Amino acid sequence: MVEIILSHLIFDQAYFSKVWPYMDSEYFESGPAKNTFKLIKSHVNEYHSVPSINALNVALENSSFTETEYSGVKTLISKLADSPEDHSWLVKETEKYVQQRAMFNATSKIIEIQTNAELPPEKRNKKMPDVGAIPDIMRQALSISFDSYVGHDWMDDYEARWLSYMNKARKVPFKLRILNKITKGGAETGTLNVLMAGVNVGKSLGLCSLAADYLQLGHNVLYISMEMAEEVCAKRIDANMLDVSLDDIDDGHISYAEYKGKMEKWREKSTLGRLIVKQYPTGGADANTFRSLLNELKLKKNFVPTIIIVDYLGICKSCRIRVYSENSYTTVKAIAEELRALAVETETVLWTAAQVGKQAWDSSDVNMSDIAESAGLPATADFMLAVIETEELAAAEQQLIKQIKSRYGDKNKWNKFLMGVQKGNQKWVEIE
Amino acid sequence: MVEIILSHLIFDQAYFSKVWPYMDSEYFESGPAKNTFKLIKSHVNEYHSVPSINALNVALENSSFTETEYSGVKTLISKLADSPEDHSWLVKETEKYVQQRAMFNATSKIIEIQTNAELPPEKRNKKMPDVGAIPDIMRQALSISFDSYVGHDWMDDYEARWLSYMNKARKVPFKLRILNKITKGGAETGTLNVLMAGVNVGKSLGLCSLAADYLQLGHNVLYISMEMAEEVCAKRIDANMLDVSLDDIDDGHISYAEYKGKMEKWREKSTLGRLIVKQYPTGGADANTFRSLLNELKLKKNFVPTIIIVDYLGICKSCRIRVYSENSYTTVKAIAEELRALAVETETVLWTAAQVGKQAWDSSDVNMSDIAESAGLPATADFMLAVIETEELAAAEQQLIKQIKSRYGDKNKWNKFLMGVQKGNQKWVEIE
Amino acid sequence: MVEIILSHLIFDQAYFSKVWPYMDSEYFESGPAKNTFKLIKSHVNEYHSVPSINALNVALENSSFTETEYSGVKTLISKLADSPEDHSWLVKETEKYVQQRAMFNATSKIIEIQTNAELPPEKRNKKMPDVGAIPDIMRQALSISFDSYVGHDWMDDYEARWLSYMNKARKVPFKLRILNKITKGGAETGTLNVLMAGVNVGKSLGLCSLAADYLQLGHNVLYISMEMAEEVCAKRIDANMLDVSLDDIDDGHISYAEYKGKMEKWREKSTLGRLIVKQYPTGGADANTFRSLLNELKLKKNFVPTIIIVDYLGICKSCRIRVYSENSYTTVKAIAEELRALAVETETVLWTAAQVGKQAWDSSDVNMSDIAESAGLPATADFMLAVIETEELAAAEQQLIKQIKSRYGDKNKWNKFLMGVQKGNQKWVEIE
Amino acid sequence: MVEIILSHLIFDQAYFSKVWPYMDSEYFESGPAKNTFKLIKSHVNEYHSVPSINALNVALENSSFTETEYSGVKTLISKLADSPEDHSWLVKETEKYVQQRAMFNATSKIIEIQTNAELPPEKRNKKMPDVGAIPDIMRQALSISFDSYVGHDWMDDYEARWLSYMNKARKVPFKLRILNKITKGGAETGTLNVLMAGVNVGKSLGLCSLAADYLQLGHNVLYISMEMAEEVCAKRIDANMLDVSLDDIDDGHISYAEYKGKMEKWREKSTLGRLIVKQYPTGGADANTFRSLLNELKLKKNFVPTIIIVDYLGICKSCRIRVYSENSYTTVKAIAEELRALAVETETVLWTAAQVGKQAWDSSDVNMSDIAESAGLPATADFMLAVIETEELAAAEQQLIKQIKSRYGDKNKWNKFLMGVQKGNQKWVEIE
Amino acid sequence: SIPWIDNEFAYRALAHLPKFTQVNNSSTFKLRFRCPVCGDSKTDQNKARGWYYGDNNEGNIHCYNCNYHAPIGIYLKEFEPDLYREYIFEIRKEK
DNA sequence: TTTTTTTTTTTT
DNA sequence: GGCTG
Ligand SMILES: Nc1ncnc2c1ncn2[C@@H]1O[C@H](COP(=O)(O)OP(=O)(O)OP(O)(O)=S)[C@@H](O)[C@H]1O
Ligand SMILES: Nc1ncnc2c1ncn2[C@@H]1O[C@H](COP(=O)(O)OP(=O)(O)OP(O)(O)=S)[C@@H](O)[C@H]1O
Ligand SMILES: Nc1ncnc2c1ncn2[C@@H]1O[C@H](COP(=O)(O)OP(=O)(O)OP(O)(O)=S)[C@@H](O)[C@H]1O
Ligand SMILES: [Mg+2]
Ligand SMILES: [Mg+2]
Ligand SMILES: [Mg+2]
Repeated sequence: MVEIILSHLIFDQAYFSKVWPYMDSEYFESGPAKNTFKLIKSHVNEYHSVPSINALNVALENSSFTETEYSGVKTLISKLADSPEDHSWLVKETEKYVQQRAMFNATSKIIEIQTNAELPPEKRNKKMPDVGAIPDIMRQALSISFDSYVGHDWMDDYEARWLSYMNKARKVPFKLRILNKITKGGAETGTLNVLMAGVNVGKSLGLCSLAADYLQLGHNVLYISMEMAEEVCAKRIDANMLDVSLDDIDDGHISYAEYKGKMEKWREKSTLGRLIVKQYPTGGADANTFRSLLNELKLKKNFVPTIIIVDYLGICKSCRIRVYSENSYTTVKAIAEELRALAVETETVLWTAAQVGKQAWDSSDVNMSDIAESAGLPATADFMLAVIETEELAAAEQQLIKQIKSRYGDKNKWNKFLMGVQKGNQKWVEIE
Repeated sequence: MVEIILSHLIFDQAYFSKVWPYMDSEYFESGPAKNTFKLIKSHVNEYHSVPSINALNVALENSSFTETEYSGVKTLISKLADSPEDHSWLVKETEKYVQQRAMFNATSKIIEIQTNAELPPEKRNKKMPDVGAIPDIMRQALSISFDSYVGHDWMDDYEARWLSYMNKARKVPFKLRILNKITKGGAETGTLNVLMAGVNVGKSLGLCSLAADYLQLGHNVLYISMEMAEEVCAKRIDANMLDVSLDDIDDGHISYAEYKGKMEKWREKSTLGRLIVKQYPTGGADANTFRSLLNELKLKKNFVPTIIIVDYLGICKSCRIRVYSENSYTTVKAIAEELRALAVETETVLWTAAQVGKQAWDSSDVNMSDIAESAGLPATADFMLAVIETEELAAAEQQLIKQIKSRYGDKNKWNKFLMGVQKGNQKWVEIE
Repeated sequence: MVEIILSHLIFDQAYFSKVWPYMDSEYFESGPAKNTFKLIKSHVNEYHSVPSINALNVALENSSFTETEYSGVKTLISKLADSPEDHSWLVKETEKYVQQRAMFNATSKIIEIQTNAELPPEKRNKKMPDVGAIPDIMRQALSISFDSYVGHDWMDDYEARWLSYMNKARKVPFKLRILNKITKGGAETGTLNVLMAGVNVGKSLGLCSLAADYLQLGHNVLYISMEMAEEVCAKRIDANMLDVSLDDIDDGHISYAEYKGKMEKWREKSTLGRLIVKQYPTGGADANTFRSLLNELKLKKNFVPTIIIVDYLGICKSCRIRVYSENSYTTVKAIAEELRALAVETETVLWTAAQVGKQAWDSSDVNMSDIAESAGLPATADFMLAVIETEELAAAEQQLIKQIKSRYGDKNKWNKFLMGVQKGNQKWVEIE
Repeated sequence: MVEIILSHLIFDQAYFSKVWPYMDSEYFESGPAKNTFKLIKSHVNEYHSVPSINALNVALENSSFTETEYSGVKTLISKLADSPEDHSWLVKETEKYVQQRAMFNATSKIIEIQTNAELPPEKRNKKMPDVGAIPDIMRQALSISFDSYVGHDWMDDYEARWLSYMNKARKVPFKLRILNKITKGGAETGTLNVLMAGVNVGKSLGLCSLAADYLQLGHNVLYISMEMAEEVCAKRIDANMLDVSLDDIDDGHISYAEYKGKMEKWREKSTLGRLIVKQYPTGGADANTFRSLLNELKLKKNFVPTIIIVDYLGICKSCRIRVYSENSYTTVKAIAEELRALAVETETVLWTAAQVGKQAWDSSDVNMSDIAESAGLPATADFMLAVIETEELAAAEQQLIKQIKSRYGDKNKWNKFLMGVQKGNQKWVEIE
Repeated sequence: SIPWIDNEFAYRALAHLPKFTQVNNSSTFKLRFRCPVCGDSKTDQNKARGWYYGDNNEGNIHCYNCNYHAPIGIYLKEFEPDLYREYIFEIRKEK
């Protein structure tokens, strides 16, 4: 792709500003390509700017080449157009081309070194290095990546870092004062947050409560159900928002008039957002399905979700690993990594649930080691809270939430706090 | 019209947004078209953008297929050119083409399955699906219409949601009052309910009692026994319905006149469904087997069940995992998930039994952690009830049913109640 | 000179005793030479003696060779003769020939590796080392010599032992006196130091504390963070050095004036180094990328580090194994070897932080049978510490270090000591 | 091979006396070889001595052979040389040749028997054995071995066994009178011997003392260390051999002159062995790595040890266990079995040490029941010496040696004895 | 393996097969024959896609029509048992 | 070579 | 008119 590289060197300043630092005559060819690049390099050295086609042709006329090389250079120069290709693909492809040409040159160099070594000392050339220089030669040709950014400096960039301290746009408040207190301003965008507990303890209850709280704050919430139906989860959201009950909905205690009135009153609010509930069969979805779902949602409706709730990571299906290719520690961690990558790509707060092994299903406390699936999930996670319910707690309708992995704030400042879980309304209530 | 599809995938952003989510590699050809689409798909997966002609040529040069394939792809790429078109004709024509190709691939796979199953065993080229899933594949060939359902909106779609609360066609009431009270109207269609008792405590007596109670309430019941004969289960049902002890049948204390009179008296009652008992060898039936049984029941016997009962899920075979490949956890979780998928597919109340661990036997209390073969079964089950029998309870002709996983209501309320199991009549009676 | 080598292996004894343990079948061409050497090696393995001409002609007849191979071997055996020469030119000539053959084999292997790498996925060979493994192979071939050291020979290697007694390696001192006590003056230059710990217990806290301590001693520190943003690591460093809590920075308790004043006060001190934080995506950086970063730091910023710090070993790329090719143990061991090679090449103290297994989490004591990803890390590492802040050390604002593998001194002298971890300032204080 | 066999029958004595009883005419051929062997056998029968070439030619001249037979025998006789092959290879190869020929003859005979069996009963040979004799005939073909040594035959090897009891062929002395007294002449080859150290006793002091004592007696000692480097172990060896205190070397009191003088004084003595110290990482050396180390030492260093001393049994890793627990019973039992198997298969005295039980630590008396390794070490250990160091013994520079398991002799003969431990020179001296 | 006895035995076994041709150059031994397993091409009666290659370590038969590929010993064991008996016996005769 | 479920067993 | 692994 030498023609593309030369064309975007001449006709693109952004490409020239990221590739010219790392470019040599040895990288291109031994024929017209090398001569064209040599003309470009000579012109940029004599005059610190990217040459044009007319200037390049004038320089070619000034420079001296044999007939074949002159014809080759003229033909190659004739073949240059703007062709506005993508910048990311262009830089990746030119990095690959540079790496492969450098590897080829290094292999030829070490082969020449080996051939010269076998020659008698009188015949051998003293310019070529000894065989002991073979490894590092092959190593400097493996460190030619395109990266001009060196990183922070802590003394030359403290002003920029202080300005970054004032960028709180990543934070998303919780609508619960205790959660904001323990997260130092709520959850952050592009993070994998997990709410783990035992079986039939209220994981989906907590997920729906978070969805309702984010909906009442004006966010766009995408609830992805993996076990329940769309109407069942929407019933829990209705119980949270309208605040009547779960049984009263199914027992007819709510007259249509009241339901319509409450729904229209919530519609009148300008602080309300949008909630979309999507159901998938067990073991049939991941970020690859989630990305297509995101694109379809954005196309069909003006819906770009700020919060993405996954009913359970375990029920989800990994992208690369098959359904039962490897064990739990791998594919579960792979799904966790894929979900975190999706969240950081979409810049959205990702919430999911996790199961706890049978050892802590009836215990007053649960630790991080009590994760039913892979322990890599409490490595990709950022705010892994835990829900613990006992008989005394269920008597007071107060689930205990223990801070298990706290990346935002101090995990041990408020380690265990009581919530006011109302199971009929599918709502978490703060305790004061 | 593969050339047009590829050209408008390249030179049309609007076309790519709708058709891409659905385009697949098996819809074009076995030659240049498939290779070009694979190049485009790889570029999209690597850069999340539509490749240009230059990018396609670069990827073509960095490809390993032979000279014929290279020439075909080069010609096809050179022939790609944008044309003045209209979004509608292209989307409809692409939908027609994709549907036709899906049907063609489906019928080719159907022919392959038929010609593979008609081969001597141990030479049938395993990993090929059996004839049983011949129609289902065709059902997948018809569910491709460029109309993916984005999901359910909480505020936009709430009239349809409200027209699902007083419908109540999802719930199937029990006959015992306590079970209706704890489940708030009975079990729901498309669910998986489980009984955990142990060994020789109940757990098939309870299933037979449920089958009899549903049969009395005008229901079509399909009992599936993986560990007992069709006549033993029918004998249990006879003892339940006719109020004659199993000992009386064994000892011949009931005459043919009384048996005939009771059977005819039950037959003449309008409030009575049809119960059908089917027996499979242990480990020789799966979800696909049950679907085949459902189809042959609908056709041959015009029998459409709603209360499908499986004696033990642990005794069934997974329809996806090879036997004895994965451990008990994964296999049992997969079996339970497949059974729940079958239940939601045919919209029936699915009832099953599950063993407890050896440590729970002869214990006054059984916890959810005492589940025998998998911890995933409680996670993938709508309702579970634990049957506990001690010496004192046995002497009182009673059993303690504990609500272990209650997805239809709050399990803390009415967690433990005493049923009046009568083991002679294979019947559950209340104490209220 | 294969014929001479075989002739003097058969007909000479001192030559056989000197050169046999280093000869290999790969050093001979695939013609008669390799087959003859195979016969000789099989005879030596079966009878522990040098075969004669009759023995080999018997072995040739009792062999599964084609007509061409049989004729070639017979001709080569016939051509063998005992040419009288000197047993000082033969040994050196054989060593030269073996070195040349090893270099030739390494060159062919790296050419095959480069050819394999350029192949597209799903067609390329697996278990074949990637491009980044090329220099290491070339380092092995140059190490071939007829001199081998297997173990330390008393009374034969005692000058070197006396040198080891009298001489001590240079040490880069810590700022914590306890680490100097347990390391006899600090850590050496070409070392790989690991600080294992559980999830969310202070892996990055300890590494940032070490980075701050080294920065206050005038070292150039490079912090390669594979999980956290550059601003986050630099904020940890600021909290360590400016004596301001992370809560104060996030809440805005400190003003820009105080921050600037403290930064300038630190700048005016002559005993300060340069700390540069570089962030890479998870799995996106390897040893070669680190070498490229070092090259650009030296060229564009005049920066040569000494205390290179990698946030997490388990996230970095293998650089020797293709992604998702081998198991976790092999990949992590390869990463450790690559990082130690980089540290030796750059003469930089390299510090990292691996993750312990789920068992070691919340465990009051840990050992070498607790490393999650790979148990081969201690073998590759030069100093390994642990963090045991499980249940009550957090309440007391303390920690614990196990000293799992200490090559600088003796691990069973100060094996367990208490560290005063302060999480607000992200530092370690001593209990003394 | 027949030419070699005949040549070394004519021109050798040990080969003749070894292979003549197992030599038959039917083993050679039906042509020149058979005739030559018949001549040899006739000459040896008429004159009980090996014939010479001239005598063989005279016998051939005075023999009844045709022209072709005469030519073949003459050529074969002229083709026999007195070349010197090694005896072991010659015997093994002629045994293989004889076995192959016997098997071929037996197979041909049974085929001929079967062919004769399928013939008219009136028409068959009477001399041919019946079909029922086929299994016996093949047995006579399989019962052909130049030398029969399957195990130890009582009443058939009593003279060789007595030479073992008088020559003490298995015992290896200790250089300590008390240890020789309780072992009836020292430890035995192919044995595993362990030392049990109570609280306050080092495990490597006793092992280094034993290694030094064996070194002074002329034995090749291989010391494999786990928790220590080669230099440290060799420094302990130097302390014991050169009489220099261990701390004096580190302080620098002993100069290079005295060190070199003592080392050369030891080297002058011809009663000194070789000590090879090899270091392995903790848990990175199973008893299969030791086999590779022995193979490398034999091939490269020509060092075949008679004593192998492993620094610590617990630090080692069990083979075929795939696990390395810090202190687990199953691993210790497997490690002991593997090390004893290595000792048996290498005919070497193997030494190791373990820690006694905590109760054994507190109690001066140590019971086999009071051992950290219970039923695992006092089951695979030929000798288990127990070392007790109390306050009173330490004040007197002594350690109480107790005999906990003695396969060699009676355990209760001399169970308790006081040993003069010097912790500075790492030495054991006797007590009068 | 023993190549020349495989060439000798294979020839007789493939001699019965029609369209039998001895493709023997100066350094190779090959036998062309109609495949007995599938009858070779049904449309073309004159095609001989069955081949025997005896120049390797083991003389192997390969069919280019029905993709049959086997050693000469398995071919003799499955199709010519009377020839298979002497074939495995003559091995001991020369070895 | 690790990882995770379940079971069964045994040792301390 | 040949071609395999
Ligand atoms: N024929 C019978 N007559 C009287 N009582 C019976 C009879 N069969 C079973 N029972 C009683 O019913 C109880 C439970 O029976 P089941 O339902 O078969 O138990 P089970 O749990 O299904 O057995 P498994 O181990 O799950 S196959 C037994 O403990 C007996 O007391
Ligand atoms: N229809 C209902 N009416 C009242 N309470 C209910 C109802 N359904 C569930 N609950 C309560 O909700 C609690 C836990 O709710 P769930 O969301 O089912 O917990 P979860 O099982 O972790 O979430 P899942 O498995 O993803 S549905 C149960 O213990 C019940 O007390
Ligand atoms: N913003 C913060 N303010 C106060 N304490 C914090 C803050 N962030 C983290 N911590 C504490 O720092 C501890 C150690 O965190 P880390 O340095 O990230 O350890 P870690 O091993 O790197 O965690 P990983 O990388 O997710 S396994 C946590 O357990 C918290 O208690
Ligand atoms: Mg649940
Ligand atoms: Mg049953
Ligand atoms: Mg970290």
